[PDB]
Amino acid sequence: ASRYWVVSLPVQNSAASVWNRLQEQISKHSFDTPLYRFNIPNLRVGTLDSLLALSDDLVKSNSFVESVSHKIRRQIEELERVSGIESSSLSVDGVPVDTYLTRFVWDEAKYPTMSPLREIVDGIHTLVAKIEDDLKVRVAEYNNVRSQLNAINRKQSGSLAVRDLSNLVKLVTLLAVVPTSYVVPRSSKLLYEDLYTVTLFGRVADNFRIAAREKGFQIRDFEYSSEAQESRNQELEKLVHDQESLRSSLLQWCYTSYGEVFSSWMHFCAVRVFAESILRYGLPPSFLACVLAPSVKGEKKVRSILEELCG
Amino acid sequence: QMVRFIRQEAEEKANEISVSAEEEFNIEKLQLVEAEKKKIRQEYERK
Repeated sequence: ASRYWVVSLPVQNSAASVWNRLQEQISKHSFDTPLYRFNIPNLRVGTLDSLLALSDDLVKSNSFVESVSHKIRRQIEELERVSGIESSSLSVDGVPVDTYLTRFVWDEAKYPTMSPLREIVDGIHTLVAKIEDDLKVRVAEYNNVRSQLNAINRKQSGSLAVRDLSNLVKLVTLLAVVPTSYVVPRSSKLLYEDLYTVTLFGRVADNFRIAAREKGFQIRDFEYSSEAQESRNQELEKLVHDQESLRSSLLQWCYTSYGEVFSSWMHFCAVRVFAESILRYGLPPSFLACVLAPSVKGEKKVRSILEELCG
Repeated sequence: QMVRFIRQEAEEKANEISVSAEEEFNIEKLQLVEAEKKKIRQEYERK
């Protein structure tokens, strides 16, 4: 998927034409930059030591967000049936990417406490970790289903080395010798063709051994009753269908968890807005930056505008 | 041709089993006909 791409600028360091022009009427419209934002400050902010601790923990928060993003982009997509949750279905904080990135409403009481965010950030991180753990549980279930997939049906289709009971003829044994007269009633022909059958009888072992493995190429043994092979094939088909359903229904829940993780990442970006505001401005949360996924030219223009607060 | 030989084999097995049973039958009969001179020393000699 896409990693974090939010800009860093406090309320006092807006890069637009005006301080309040970051949301709209900025020069970014001329350059077609998709940047958009909306303020959503917390109830209160911590002290300078609390701000430094939050800045230190922001690295761990970003690492957790990256882990959640990698899990969502890998586990769902690899199943080839879980990527059906679009941006609207995976809307962050209930709003699509068009509106989720244009506001910080995820700072409401769902993941944080709408309060001093020094511990609310850690609580939201723990909630996102729980969501990622649920996604990992879904991925493990998908892996176990895939283990149920590629079942006994993966063997040969009968009259061969493996799963040859499905092509059995059901004193005689399953031989299916692929490329005789005696006292025994060797005048017989089994139905062991997926292969060929040969004259054999159990009354005298000479004809049976001659037909089975005595000369030429030795035949391959198989289960006498084809009912067991049919049951195994049916179980394999059922397991494959269950794995496909899990990749389509259980992995649909995984995609829903991925949308929840996107909401958690939106909340993390909302928290990081206040973190940057504290880092490069006063303690109270107030930011005028923007979050989007622009082109190289738009980012360069934004950096040229904001060079007054360059890194 | 060995289909009839299966009947012969079964008859031979049954004959062997019957011969063993008859051979043990004499011993079983003698187990009661004989040694009762000892058991009568407890069943009635006690009286």
